[PDB]
Amino acid sequence: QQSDLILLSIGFMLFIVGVVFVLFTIILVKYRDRKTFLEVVWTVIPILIVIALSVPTVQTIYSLEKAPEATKDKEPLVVYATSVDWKWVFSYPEQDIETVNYLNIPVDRPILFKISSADSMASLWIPQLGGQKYAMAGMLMDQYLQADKVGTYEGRNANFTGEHFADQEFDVNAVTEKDFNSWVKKTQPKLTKEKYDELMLPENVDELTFSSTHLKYVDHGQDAEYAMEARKRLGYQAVSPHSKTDPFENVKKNEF
Amino acid sequence: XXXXXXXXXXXXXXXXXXXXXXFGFAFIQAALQLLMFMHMTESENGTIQVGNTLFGFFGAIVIVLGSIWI
Amino acid sequence: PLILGAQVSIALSTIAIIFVLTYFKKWKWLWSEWITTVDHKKLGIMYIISAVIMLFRGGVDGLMMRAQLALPNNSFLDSNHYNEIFTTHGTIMIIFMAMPFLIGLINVVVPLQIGARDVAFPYLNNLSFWTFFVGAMLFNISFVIGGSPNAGWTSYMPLASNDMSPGPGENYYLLGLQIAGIGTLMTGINFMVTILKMRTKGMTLMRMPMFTWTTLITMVIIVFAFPVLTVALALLSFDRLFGAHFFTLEAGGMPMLWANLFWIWGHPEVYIVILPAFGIFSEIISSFARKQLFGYKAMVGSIIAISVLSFLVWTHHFFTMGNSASVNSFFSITTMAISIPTGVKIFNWLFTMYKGRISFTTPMLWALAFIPNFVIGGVTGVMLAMAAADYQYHNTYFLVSHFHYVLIAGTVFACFAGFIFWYPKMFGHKLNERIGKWFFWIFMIGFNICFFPQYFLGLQGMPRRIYTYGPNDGWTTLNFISTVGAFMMGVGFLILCYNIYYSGVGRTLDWATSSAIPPHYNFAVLPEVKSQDAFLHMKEEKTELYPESKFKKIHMPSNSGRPFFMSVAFGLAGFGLVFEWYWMGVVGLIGVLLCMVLRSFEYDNGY
Amino acid sequence: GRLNILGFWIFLGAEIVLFSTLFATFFVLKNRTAGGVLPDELFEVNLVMIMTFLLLISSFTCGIAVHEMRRGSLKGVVIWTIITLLLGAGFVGCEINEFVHYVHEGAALSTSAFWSGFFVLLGTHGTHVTIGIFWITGILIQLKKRGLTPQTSSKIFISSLYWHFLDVVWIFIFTGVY
Ligand code: HEA
Ligand code: HEA
Ligand SMILES: [Cu+2]
Repeated sequence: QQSDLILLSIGFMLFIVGVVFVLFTIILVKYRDRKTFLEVVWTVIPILIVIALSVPTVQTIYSLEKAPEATKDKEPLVVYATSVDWKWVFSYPEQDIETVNYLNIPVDRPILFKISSADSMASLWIPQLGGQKYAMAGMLMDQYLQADKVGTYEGRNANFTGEHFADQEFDVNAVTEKDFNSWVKKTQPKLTKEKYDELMLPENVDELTFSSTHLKYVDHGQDAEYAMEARKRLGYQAVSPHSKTDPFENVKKNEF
Repeated sequence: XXXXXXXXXXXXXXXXXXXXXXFGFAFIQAALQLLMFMHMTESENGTIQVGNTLFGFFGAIVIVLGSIWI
Repeated sequence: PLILGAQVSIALSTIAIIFVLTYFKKWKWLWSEWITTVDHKKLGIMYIISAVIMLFRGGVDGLMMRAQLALPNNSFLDSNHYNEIFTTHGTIMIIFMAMPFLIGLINVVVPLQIGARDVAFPYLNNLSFWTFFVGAMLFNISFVIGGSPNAGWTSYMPLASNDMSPGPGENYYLLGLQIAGIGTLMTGINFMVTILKMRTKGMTLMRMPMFTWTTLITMVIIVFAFPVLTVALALLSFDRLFGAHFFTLEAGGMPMLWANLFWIWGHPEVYIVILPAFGIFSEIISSFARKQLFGYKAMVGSIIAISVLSFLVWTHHFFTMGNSASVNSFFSITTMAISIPTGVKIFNWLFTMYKGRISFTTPMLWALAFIPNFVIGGVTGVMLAMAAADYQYHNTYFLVSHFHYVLIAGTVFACFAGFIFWYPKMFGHKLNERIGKWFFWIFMIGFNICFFPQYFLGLQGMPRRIYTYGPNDGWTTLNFISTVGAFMMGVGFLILCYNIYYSGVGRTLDWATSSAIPPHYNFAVLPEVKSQDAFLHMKEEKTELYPESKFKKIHMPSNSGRPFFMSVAFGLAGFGLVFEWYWMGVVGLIGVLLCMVLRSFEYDNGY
Repeated sequence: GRLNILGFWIFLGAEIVLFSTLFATFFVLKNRTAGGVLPDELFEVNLVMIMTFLLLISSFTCGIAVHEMRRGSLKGVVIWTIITLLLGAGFVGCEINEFVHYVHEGAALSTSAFWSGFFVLLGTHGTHVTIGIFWITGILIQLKKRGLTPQTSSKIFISSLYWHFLDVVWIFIFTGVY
């Protein structure tokens, strides 16, 4: 919510412009019915409206780069964020822990999200945290966040549409550090090697705890070619009319 | 007769271009086409003719250097 | 699948209706004075009458979309349907509606306000229509024959090839716009020479007046922002069909490389949809006001700023994908430097309307409502230019609410303004004024209660391209109010068509014609003009008419049946490569064969 | 007087943005081939290709200036325009055998992402020079029942300058890809 002060302060800046043109039309026109020097002097105000924003916005673009609204200069926590189709993946490199479609974070502790996606380009919005940056298949993008206060932060994806994309809403909860150190593990199942390949299919899933990290598999942030080894190794390529239902060959973990 | 002078000078630019490998090498390429195209633009329909390609190369710098700028 | 089974019968019925009712004998009127006609007046008519057709196709789309989005847990459209409907809706507009509607208003009004006979190449402008029309039938036949694309009007690559999965889906978007890109490119080349070497004596360059200047800027950006789209789809057409890896995820190609090529064409073309919209509104607001466009050294000088500064700002649709920070502030400061050359053009219409008189007619109301509604969307895109705050309201309806206020008020109103204000040009009489006001008010009030709650829908937390919202903090009514206003704009298109069932204070060469429906040769003698506004200086001041015994010969640019057969080859090759035929095309190579044979006929016909 | 010399001239300025888009595509896809074949092409062939085309314009810069403009060599149109027509096949024939020889590791656009741009930045490149041959020989069918004079048969000049626009990016390709 660091840029929210820009939204509220700019909201009144353009609310004036909306009423300025109300005075430039409604005041006259009705009175005026049948029943060279001003333009050059006008070129002093329009930069003043944008240069009053062409500085704090630029002073903010460079602000979101380095250590943002959190730690100042300590506590470097890394969280690798991967996005499959419909489903969201988050792995902790600090301790062999790996969570999907759910995430818990400590308040007032910086979290250096490493963002990437496997099957389609996407971005972890999380509207309460603010800035969201694309997860590009083929590279990892670093992004820093924090949780302002303890609560339930709704989180979502930018939803570059692809059939099952609307239900990408993964609720994230942010609690105190004292509860986190007990919860950094609930109980660090494990990395079943094959269940990771069982995730790249776009369907519906539940919690899936998983108490082991997956970054031991081609980094995933690099070598985004893990889409042929995923959907095709289990024999599946969708179409538009008929004969879908993942073209035969079962083994998965769905809803109900 | 007059066009033979520019054609002979153009061949040296390509030979010197190979010597650069086998800014400093990005301007000799545009200069090779300046002499190539300066013998058939002006005038009559000129200004607009030679001017249309002027801001066209601007987009070429904007598109190329702009794509590399990310 | 159940809904698409009825229209395929209605589509076959409309084709069957043409055979019985219309095709009693058409090789004398349809094939002669139409189809392959050369007169610019008849070509521009076929442009806008297609956009009105696409308005109903895009109309039932836009209505059932928001009808599906009336409230959460609504079961009107499923996933693979709302994905294809909203993609077809956006692509039918801008490309197949706003482009033909604007060029149509350009291919008719511009050549008359300059005094010239036809255009520069009235032969190449003939195929320039069919080159778009075969691209429209291509994108429309994706209805039941194949499958409409479901990747949006942008249609990024990582969700377009194998990750997408429908074969005949993105191919229609690729081959449909690739053909129309050729026709639109020639439309910008024809009018760039038509307005430069075919003006009448006395028509100075700085004053001709201003709408024709916007058309000049419109056709300049087309020349430099359409070859990009010609290869941007050609590269993507190679990825889909011929097995290229320009942006494929598998072979390692850059997935974002297709994004910048589309937006290098995107935002410059985005002004091609607003430049004639500004021009059409420039005359109407200065014709019925009976005043002079006060300001030319800073208004025409401002129309050149956004013409070159449209290619230094296109990187404003990204911001969200992790760029080099400095490059996200370069185009953020520069985007602020584009709302200033555009901002001065709003202060030029209100001081041309003051001091002078005014009379509120139907074309005036479209110009009356164009002033606020375009600004209410413009006072939001300024926020979109702020890259530091663009991360918060990227997508999420607030983006949709901004631009829908910008384009519908800008172009669609100008498409309605030029529709009525220059309707006596097309046929006798005009539209009924009093009941025409009923269409304006209902279409105006429903436009605000449709997208202003979207400003609240988007800021509260409703992303775009979503078929169900869910009970989130009681934000259901804001989505339903947007639907009520959405369906309110639908109420009116019936009135718009009811007004067509019935079948001035000019200041330029509009009503300067010999009579209503001007003839083929248009203007027997060329006007001397020698002033900024011709019609007013040729009415009260002296008279100046078309005196007899001062006439001369004709032009004789008769018709040739090749432009129709030339675009059919493009439409045949396009449809062959789309509908199945993954690796190569059996009939796709014939279309190129027929085109190159006709390209030999291009310089083998003496006339 | 014909305005086709200018109307089909701003079309040449549109192709500047056409090849710049392909140059922007190629220059970003330059550092790829993470899994494939590294580019190693013949050097002498590049100079032979460029020197053949640099001599192609040498026989064409004076092929209409000292042809139709200076004096009047109406009989030389079957000489200067035909000799310059055979040089067009030299670039086509050499690039075809260059692509056929590229089948040996690095064929077409399926091997790597980099070779996709190279075969397309030189693809429509090869197509523009191929259709120009059929355009230069398309006007040569005029010295029969027509045989128009200069300043009237604009088909030669409007097709000559389009043929000249090729060598603009042809050399920019020489510095671009090599
Ligand atoms: C020229 C620009 C333009 C125009 C004119 C319109 C027209 C309309 N649009 Fe659209 N729209 C876009 C530009 C435009 N749109 C773009 C760019 C997209 C995204 C593209 C993509 O990415 O895929 C989009 C998609 C889009 C969205 C966003 C989808 C999402 O994010 O989930 C919304 C929001 O409600 C919308 C609503 C409407 C409405 C109510 C109209 C109204 O104007 C409707 C106009 C209709 C008529 C004038 C005729 C009415 C029809 C009838 C009366 C027939 C009724 C008969 C029966 C029902 C039997 N359309
Ligand atoms: C007609 C086409 C058109 C026009 C003219 C504009 C005009 C502008 N647009 Fe927009 N825009 C689109 C079409 C257009 N846009 C489309 C289609 C999208 C969505 C694409 C997609 O994702 O599918 C989009 C989205 C879009 C984005 C991308 C958001 C994203 O990344 O998702 C941005 C970013 O800067 C933007 C900003 C602007 C600005 C600053 C202007 C300026 O030119 C507006 C100028 C107007 C004003 C500035 C207000 C009037 C001025 C005054 C009253 C003077 C006083 C005001 C000041 C001093 C500020 N709009
Ligand atoms: Cu833009």
